[PDB]
Amino acid sequence: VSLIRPGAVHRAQGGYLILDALSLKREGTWEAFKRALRNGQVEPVTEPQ
Amino acid sequence: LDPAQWRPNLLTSSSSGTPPPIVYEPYATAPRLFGRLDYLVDRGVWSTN
Repeated sequence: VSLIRPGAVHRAQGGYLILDALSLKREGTWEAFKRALRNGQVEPVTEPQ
Repeated sequence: LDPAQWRPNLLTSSSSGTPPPIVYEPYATAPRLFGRLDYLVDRGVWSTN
């Protein structure tokens, strides 16, 4: 738990998160972000190692 | 004798059952549905239990 780096979503809580739709669709994270916002789940990136 | 090799891994703790377990899972990835098999790397050797 001590090694979890925060992200934009974590820093945005209680505030306003401004993203780019072009960035979302281009980087392929749109579906993950949508399921994160709708459900409430967040998954910090884990390496397969 | 490996102690961590023979121990009942607790999966679900029973509740009052009112209501019965209601597990809603937006993801359908196999690691989230059936669970994942975390491994132990002992001296560069992958081994699970």
